[PDB]
Amino acid sequence: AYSGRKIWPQKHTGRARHGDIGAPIFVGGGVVFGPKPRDYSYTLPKKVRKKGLAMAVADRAREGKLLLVEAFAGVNGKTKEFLAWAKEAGLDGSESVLLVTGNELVRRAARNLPWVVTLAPEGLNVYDIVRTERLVMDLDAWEVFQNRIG
Amino acid sequence: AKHPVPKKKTSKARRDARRSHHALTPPILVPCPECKAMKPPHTVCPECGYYAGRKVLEV
Amino acid sequence: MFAIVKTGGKQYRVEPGLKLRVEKLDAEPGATVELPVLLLGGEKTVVGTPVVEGASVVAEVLGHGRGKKILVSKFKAKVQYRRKKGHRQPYTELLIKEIRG
Amino acid sequence: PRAKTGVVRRRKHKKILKLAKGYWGLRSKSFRKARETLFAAGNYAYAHRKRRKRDFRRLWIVRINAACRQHGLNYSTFIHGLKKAGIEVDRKNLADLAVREPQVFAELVERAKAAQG
Amino acid sequence: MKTYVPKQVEPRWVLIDAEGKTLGRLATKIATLLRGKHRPDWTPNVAMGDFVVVVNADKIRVTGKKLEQKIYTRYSGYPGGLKKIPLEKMLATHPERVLEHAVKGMLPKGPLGRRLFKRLKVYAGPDHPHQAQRPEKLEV
Amino acid sequence: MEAKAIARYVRISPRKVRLVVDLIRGKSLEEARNILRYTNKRGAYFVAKVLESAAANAVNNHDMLEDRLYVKAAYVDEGPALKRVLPRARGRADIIKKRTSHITVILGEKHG
RNA sequence: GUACCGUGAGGGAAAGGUGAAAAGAACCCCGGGAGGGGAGUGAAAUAGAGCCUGAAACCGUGGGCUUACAAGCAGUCACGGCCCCGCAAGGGGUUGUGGCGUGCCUAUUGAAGCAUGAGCCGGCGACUCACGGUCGUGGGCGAGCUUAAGCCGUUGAGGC
RNA sequence: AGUGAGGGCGCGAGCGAUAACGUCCGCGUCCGAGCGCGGGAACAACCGAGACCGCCAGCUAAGGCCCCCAAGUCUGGGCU
RNA sequence: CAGGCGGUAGGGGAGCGUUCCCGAUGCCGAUGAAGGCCGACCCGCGAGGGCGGCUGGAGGUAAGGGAAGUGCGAAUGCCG
Ligand SMILES: [Mg+2]
Ligand SMILES: [Mg+2]
Ligand SMILES: [Mg+2]
Ligand SMILES: [Mg+2]
Ligand SMILES: [Mg+2]
Ligand SMILES: [Mg+2]
Ligand SMILES: [Mg+2]
Ligand SMILES: [Mg+2]
Ligand SMILES: [Mg+2]
Ligand SMILES: [Mg+2]
Ligand SMILES: [Mg+2]
Ligand SMILES: [Mg+2]
Ligand SMILES: [Mg+2]
Ligand SMILES: [Mg+2]
Ligand SMILES: [Mg+2]
Ligand SMILES: [Mg+2]
Ligand SMILES: [Mg+2]
Ligand SMILES: [Mg+2]
Ligand SMILES: [Mg+2]
Ligand SMILES: [Mg+2]
Ligand SMILES: [Mg+2]
Ligand SMILES: [Mg+2]
Ligand SMILES: [Mg+2]
Ligand SMILES: [Mg+2]
Ligand SMILES: [Mg+2]
Ligand SMILES: [Mg+2]
Ligand SMILES: [Mg+2]
Ligand SMILES: [Mg+2]
Ligand SMILES: [Mg+2]
Ligand SMILES: [Mg+2]
Ligand SMILES: [Mg+2]
Ligand SMILES: [Mg+2]
Ligand SMILES: [Mg+2]
Ligand SMILES: [Mg+2]
Ligand SMILES: [Mg+2]
Ligand SMILES: [Mg+2]
Ligand SMILES: [Mg+2]
Ligand SMILES: [Mg+2]
Ligand SMILES: [Mg+2]
Ligand SMILES: [Mg+2]
Ligand SMILES: [Mg+2]
Ligand SMILES: [Mg+2]
Ligand SMILES: [Mg+2]
Ligand SMILES: [Mg+2]
Ligand SMILES: [Mg+2]
Ligand SMILES: [Mg+2]
Ligand SMILES: [Mg+2]
Ligand SMILES: [Mg+2]
Ligand SMILES: [Mg+2]
Ligand SMILES: [Mg+2]
Ligand SMILES: [Mg+2]
Ligand SMILES: [Mg+2]
Ligand SMILES: [Mg+2]
Ligand SMILES: [Mg+2]
Ligand SMILES: [Mg+2]
Ligand SMILES: [Mg+2]
Ligand SMILES: [Mg+2]
Ligand SMILES: [Mg+2]
Ligand SMILES: [Mg+2]
Ligand SMILES: [Mg+2]
Ligand SMILES: [Mg+2]
Ligand SMILES: [Mg+2]
Ligand SMILES: [Mg+2]
Ligand SMILES: [Mg+2]
Ligand SMILES: [Mg+2]
Ligand SMILES: [Mg+2]
Ligand SMILES: [Mg+2]
Ligand SMILES: [Mg+2]
Ligand SMILES: [Mg+2]
Ligand SMILES: [Mg+2]
Ligand SMILES: [Mg+2]
Ligand SMILES: [Mg+2]
Ligand SMILES: [Mg+2]
Ligand SMILES: [Mg+2]
Ligand SMILES: [Mg+2]
Ligand SMILES: [Mg+2]
Ligand SMILES: [Mg+2]
Ligand SMILES: [Mg+2]
Ligand SMILES: [Mg+2]
Ligand SMILES: [Mg+2]
Ligand SMILES: [Mg+2]
Ligand SMILES: [Mg+2]
Ligand SMILES: [Mg+2]
Ligand SMILES: [Mg+2]
Ligand SMILES: [Mg+2]
Ligand SMILES: [Mg+2]
Ligand SMILES: [Mg+2]
Ligand SMILES: [Mg+2]
Ligand SMILES: [Mg+2]
Ligand SMILES: [Mg+2]
Ligand SMILES: [Mg+2]
Ligand SMILES: [Mg+2]
Ligand SMILES: [Mg+2]
Ligand SMILES: [Mg+2]
Ligand SMILES: [Mg+2]
Ligand SMILES: [Mg+2]
Ligand SMILES: [Mg+2]
Ligand SMILES: [Mg+2]
Ligand SMILES: [Mg+2]
Ligand SMILES: [Mg+2]
Ligand SMILES: [Mg+2]
Ligand SMILES: [Mg+2]
Ligand SMILES: [Mg+2]
Ligand SMILES: [Mg+2]
Ligand SMILES: [Mg+2]
Ligand SMILES: [Mg+2]
Ligand SMILES: [Mg+2]
Ligand SMILES: [Mg+2]
Ligand SMILES: [Mg+2]
Ligand SMILES: [Mg+2]
Ligand SMILES: [Mg+2]
Ligand SMILES: [Mg+2]
Ligand SMILES: [Mg+2]
Ligand SMILES: [Mg+2]
Ligand SMILES: [Mg+2]
Ligand SMILES: [Mg+2]
Ligand SMILES: [Mg+2]
Ligand SMILES: [Mg+2]
Ligand SMILES: [Mg+2]
Ligand SMILES: [Mg+2]
Ligand SMILES: [Mg+2]
Ligand SMILES: [Mg+2]
Ligand SMILES: [Mg+2]
Ligand SMILES: [Mg+2]
Ligand SMILES: [Mg+2]
Ligand SMILES: [Mg+2]
Ligand SMILES: [Mg+2]
Ligand SMILES: [Mg+2]
Ligand SMILES: [Mg+2]
Ligand SMILES: [Mg+2]
Ligand SMILES: [Mg+2]
Ligand SMILES: [Mg+2]
Ligand SMILES: [Mg+2]
Ligand SMILES: [Mg+2]
Ligand SMILES: [Mg+2]
Ligand SMILES: [Mg+2]
Ligand SMILES: [Mg+2]
Ligand SMILES: [Mg+2]
Ligand SMILES: [Mg+2]
Ligand SMILES: [Mg+2]
Ligand SMILES: [Mg+2]
Ligand SMILES: [Mg+2]
Ligand SMILES: [Mg+2]
Ligand SMILES: [Mg+2]
Ligand SMILES: [Mg+2]
Ligand SMILES: [Mg+2]
Ligand SMILES: [Mg+2]
Ligand SMILES: [Mg+2]
Ligand SMILES: [Mg+2]
Ligand SMILES: [Mg+2]
Ligand SMILES: [Mg+2]
Ligand SMILES: [Mg+2]
Ligand SMILES: [Mg+2]
Ligand SMILES: [Mg+2]
Ligand SMILES: [Mg+2]
Ligand SMILES: [Mg+2]
Ligand SMILES: [Mg+2]
Ligand SMILES: [Mg+2]
Ligand SMILES: [Mg+2]
Ligand SMILES: [Mg+2]
Ligand SMILES: [Mg+2]
Ligand SMILES: [Mg+2]
Ligand SMILES: [Mg+2]
Ligand SMILES: [Mg+2]
Ligand SMILES: [Mg+2]
Ligand SMILES: [Mg+2]
Ligand SMILES: [Mg+2]
Ligand SMILES: [Mg+2]
Ligand SMILES: [Mg+2]
Ligand SMILES: [Mg+2]
Ligand SMILES: [Mg+2]
Ligand SMILES: [Mg+2]
Ligand SMILES: [Mg+2]
Ligand SMILES: [Mg+2]
Ligand SMILES: [Zn+2]
Repeated sequence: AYSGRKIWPQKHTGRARHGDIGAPIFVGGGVVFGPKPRDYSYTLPKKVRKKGLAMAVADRAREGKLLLVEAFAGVNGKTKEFLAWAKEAGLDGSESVLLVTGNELVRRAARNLPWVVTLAPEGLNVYDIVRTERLVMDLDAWEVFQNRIG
Repeated sequence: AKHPVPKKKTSKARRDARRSHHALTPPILVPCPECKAMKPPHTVCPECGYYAGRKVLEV
Repeated sequence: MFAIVKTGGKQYRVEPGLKLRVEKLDAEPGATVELPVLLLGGEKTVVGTPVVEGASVVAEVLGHGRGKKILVSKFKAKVQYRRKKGHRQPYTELLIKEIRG
Repeated sequence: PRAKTGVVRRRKHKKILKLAKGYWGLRSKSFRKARETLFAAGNYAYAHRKRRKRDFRRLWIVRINAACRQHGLNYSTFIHGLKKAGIEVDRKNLADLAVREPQVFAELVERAKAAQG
Repeated sequence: MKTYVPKQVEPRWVLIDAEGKTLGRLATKIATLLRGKHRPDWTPNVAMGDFVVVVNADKIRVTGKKLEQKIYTRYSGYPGGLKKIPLEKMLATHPERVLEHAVKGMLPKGPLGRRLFKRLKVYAGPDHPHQAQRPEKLEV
Repeated sequence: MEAKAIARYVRISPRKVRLVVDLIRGKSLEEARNILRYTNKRGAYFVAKVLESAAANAVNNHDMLEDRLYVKAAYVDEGPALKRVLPRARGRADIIKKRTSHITVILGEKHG
């Protein structure tokens, strides 16, 4: 916001030479190489993206921490309903779970658990799978995954 | 005249050194023969107003 | 009795019972090692040429250790050259047991 | 994200003023005069560690000489006789002997004498 | 094993007769004594030299035309203040100085050297007043 | 046991007061009163007020007896300076510092 | 967009923080007041309003060592003395004498330089980012590799 | 990448006055960047020698060995 | 085992520390966070990192990675 005036003459002042007080050398002056808005995004090879997504499910397969279910029985919408069902699938919540399913109601039920991460099938991504101990998927969602890759 | 000027800041040592003589002397004092109050010698006592036995001025 | 011995490329006058710090040896602490004698003084006076044949000083290694840190610093002017090195010289502590010879 | 100077520059500065304790006037109070002084100090040490060695050899030599001339011969030939007679006792020890063990030094004198003529 | 360092020690007074000795070659030794470097426990940062008493200094000897030609100077701080004195004249007036001066310039400069210089006791003529310390007559 | 008094933000320059304070340090309360009575300085006034305020605190607050009081400790510390503009020739302006002091007196008993 | 500066157009600051709660210190004491000393409040007043933390330059008070025949980039190596911490041996502080000793930066063929810059301290202070190139490199696919805008989805999900 | 002000000394030439801490080339060297260490009183470039760090150990170099100041007031033989 | 390790411009390599992000709905924290002040202690070649005493009073941020307004002593610098 400062003026452009040379605050005092170039010579014979006995002071040091200066220009505007917007010079980065002044307090309150401008910034030399400060940040300006930016796009940190870039276009990672589609083949890579897929290949790692398959590769993520693989890591979880080998560990054994992948479980396919054809449907979640008791869950009509409420969290306690999921907690009931989860108990039976042996999801005692001693480890983190990515829950991938198209079922609107089921994601609603598991959602507020602090050990569960909800996801649509279209939303499968390799970050979310890695940062969770367990993978659990609809057969109806497994279909989507198998389809993505290939 | 071409404006003489200190070539170097004076050191704390050298500053205080100069002031080795700046110290004050305690007032010299004597007791009044009359009221025995302290006072400077050769002056008329401010406490009782006496000097040389006589009452000089009234306190 | 005293002995002039030689270890770690330096020479020292010892008596039995002398605590001596010397250049680092291989002995396990508690091991006893023999040191070459260059001269025997006191009652006898035996003078090595350079080493006294039969003699030896039996010493026991108390332990090893690093000396205090000598901070070695270098600085050349008008040339932007500085270096800091932290030297801790290793050693060996010996108790002088006896003087054979 | 802005990474302001913060604590760092003080910590560097305090670190060095710590070293410069004892120094005279600003050399112990000003960081910039502390540093400068320290530069010197470091170099004096390095060079003086080397000198310390020479200095003691000189001291020892001066003493061994004094002790020598009591027996009527200079350090010059004493060392020589001590060499040609295969003695390896160094000067740090020669000098300690010259003082603490006269009778032994005195012997080493006779040996040196013997083995040069 | 550290170098021996002597504890404070009784001095050793000594007597020199300067008659006939060569000025320079005498003082070279008086300095040696003064400094202490004949004692095998010698130590450079302490005064442990001898006390030297010298007599008949007025009868020191010099080679060459040094009597007339050697010239002792000293400044005065004032302009034209340089005084120059031939040896002849100094011997004539303060013969003690000649040796005094010769030895001084052979002692270390600084505090210790100035202290060692005080242990020199030079007199012209055969008599010295330090009968009290009974100085051991030296020969060289 | 000791009794303290502090006059602070006193509008006088420390070097000047400190000159007076040095007169009474270590002195008895009676010499001190006498000394300040006749010390030809402006600071005498202020040091005196503190010295008297201490003596009061000594007896009225701390059970100490007036006949045994002495100036055990005393000092002057620089307070924040009133800065002031002094115009000089040719347009120049200077800053005058009108300085201030924190005068502290500490009295003890002693029975010798 | 104020104070202030400027005829004017115009220029253009500095200044945030007691405490959970004002419970913001009645009353006594010294004092003309200011300010303090008791008291009282609070977990804390070394949170007392000039109020969180409270570094450094700078200024004092007290103590240890030291200094008035020694001349010095202020240090360093050694020895010795005193004071202190230590069972011991060891160490901290200080410095008497001895040894050695031409600040830092920059600019330079060359600087202790009588060439430059710096009173001192604290904080701000200089090789970035975008797009396009050229090499190297970690990977993906390979006679192929790859999408752009945009559309769908999400609302730190990706796909098309 | 940086460099494209070099400098001193020895030697060979030009210029100069068979002047210059002069100037310009050529061969070498060192300083530059080794103002780190020993010597030459002091002294970039002369003599010695290329400093990773430690040692209260040893040998040498140049230069030295009467005192300041480490080592011969060494030994023959001359001269001044 | 053998050899190398002076160094300005400059090239290369390996690290230390600052702010922020993931790790985190976690773990440390009034039995005391950050910051401050000491230290003759420990680790590190060093930049540093710990431990102990005092202060302070509400925050902090692991291993492993990511991103930069990232390190000051000099600009007759700027502000105080
Ligand atoms: Mg504006
Ligand atoms: Mg314009
Ligand atoms: Mg301005
Ligand atoms: Mg200007
Ligand atoms: Mg001016
Ligand atoms: Mg100017
Ligand atoms: Mg200026
Ligand atoms: Mg400017
Ligand atoms: Mg501003
Ligand atoms: Mg940017
Ligand atoms: Mg961008
Ligand atoms: Mg691209
Ligand atoms: Mg897109
Ligand atoms: Mg839903
Ligand atoms: Mg959740
Ligand atoms: Mg989680
Ligand atoms: Mg969801
Ligand atoms: Mg989610
Ligand atoms: Mg998610
Ligand atoms: Mg002072
Ligand atoms: Mg006076
Ligand atoms: Mg009377
Ligand atoms: Mg009166
Ligand atoms: Mg014995
Ligand atoms: Mg030991
Ligand atoms: Mg055996
Ligand atoms: Mg140790
Ligand atoms: Mg240690
Ligand atoms: Mg150099
Ligand atoms: Mg190193
Ligand atoms: Mg910065
Ligand atoms: Mg000191
Ligand atoms: Mg060394
Ligand atoms: Mg030497
Ligand atoms: Mg050597
Ligand atoms: Mg022979
Ligand atoms: Mg003696
Ligand atoms: Mg005798
Ligand atoms: Mg006669
Ligand atoms: Mg005249
Ligand atoms: Mg003249
Ligand atoms: Mg005369
Ligand atoms: Mg001299
Ligand atoms: Mg005398
Ligand atoms: Mg006589
Ligand atoms: Mg006589
Ligand atoms: Mg007489
Ligand atoms: Mg006697
Ligand atoms: Mg005083
Ligand atoms: Mg009175
Ligand atoms: Mg005026
Ligand atoms: Mg002014
Ligand atoms: Mg002023
Ligand atoms: Mg204005
Ligand atoms: Mg409030
Ligand atoms: Mg509040
Ligand atoms: Mg009150
Ligand atoms: Mg009143
Ligand atoms: Mg009034
Ligand atoms: Mg209270
Ligand atoms: Mg209270
Ligand atoms: Mg509390
Ligand atoms: Mg408190
Ligand atoms: Mg208020
Ligand atoms: Mg309020
Ligand atoms: Mg206020
Ligand atoms: Mg007020
Ligand atoms: Mg304040
Ligand atoms: Mg404060
Ligand atoms: Mg006291
Ligand atoms: Mg004091
Ligand atoms: Mg004197
Ligand atoms: Mg010294
Ligand atoms: Mg001593
Ligand atoms: Mg004492
Ligand atoms: Mg004491
Ligand atoms: Mg202590
Ligand atoms: Mg203890
Ligand atoms: Mg003890
Ligand atoms: Mg001790
Ligand atoms: Mg000590
Ligand atoms: Mg000193
Ligand atoms: Mg000491
Ligand atoms: Mg000296
Ligand atoms: Mg020079
Ligand atoms: Mg500069
Ligand atoms: Mg020069
Ligand atoms: Mg200058
Ligand atoms: Mg000049
Ligand atoms: Mg000039
Ligand atoms: Mg210029
Ligand atoms: Mg400046
Ligand atoms: Mg400045
Ligand atoms: Mg200037
Ligand atoms: Mg100024
Ligand atoms: Mg920057
Ligand atoms: Mg660049
Ligand atoms: Mg770049
Ligand atoms: Mg940058
Ligand atoms: Mg690019
Ligand atoms: Mg190419
Ligand atoms: Mg590439
Ligand atoms: Mg490829
Ligand atoms: Mg594009
Ligand atoms: Mg939506
Ligand atoms: Mg959308
Ligand atoms: Mg978001
Ligand atoms: Mg969000
Ligand atoms: Mg998209
Ligand atoms: Mg180029
Ligand atoms: Mg090129
Ligand atoms: Mg060009
Ligand atoms: Mg040039
Ligand atoms: Mg060249
Ligand atoms: Mg050349
Ligand atoms: Mg020449
Ligand atoms: Mg020539
Ligand atoms: Mg010619
Ligand atoms: Mg000619
Ligand atoms: Mg010629
Ligand atoms: Mg000529
Ligand atoms: Mg001519
Ligand atoms: Mg020429
Ligand atoms: Mg020529
Ligand atoms: Mg050449
Ligand atoms: Mg050189
Ligand atoms: Mg070279
Ligand atoms: Mg230089
Ligand atoms: Mg040299
Ligand atoms: Mg030299
Ligand atoms: Mg010369
Ligand atoms: Mg020079
Ligand atoms: Mg030259
Ligand atoms: Mg030189
Ligand atoms: Mg050079
Ligand atoms: Mg030479
Ligand atoms: Mg030659
Ligand atoms: Mg050899
Ligand atoms: Mg040799
Ligand atoms: Mg040769
Ligand atoms: Mg030779
Ligand atoms: Mg000579
Ligand atoms: Mg010498
Ligand atoms: Mg000698
Ligand atoms: Mg590293
Ligand atoms: Mg988090
Ligand atoms: Mg958190
Ligand atoms: Mg939460
Ligand atoms: Mg954790
Ligand atoms: Mg609490
Ligand atoms: Mg705890
Ligand atoms: Mg605490
Ligand atoms: Mg402190
Ligand atoms: Mg500790
Ligand atoms: Mg260490
Ligand atoms: Mg860490
Ligand atoms: Mg650690
Ligand atoms: Mg606390
Ligand atoms: Mg803390
Ligand atoms: Mg709070
Ligand atoms: Mg982290
Ligand atoms: Mg943690
Ligand atoms: Mg990490
Ligand atoms: Mg990390
Ligand atoms: Mg990561
Ligand atoms: Mg990190
Ligand atoms: Mg910045
Ligand atoms: Mg700077
Ligand atoms: Mg500046
Ligand atoms: Mg200026
Ligand atoms: Mg300013
Ligand atoms: Mg200014
Ligand atoms: Mg400010
Ligand atoms: Mg300023
Ligand atoms: Zn009266």
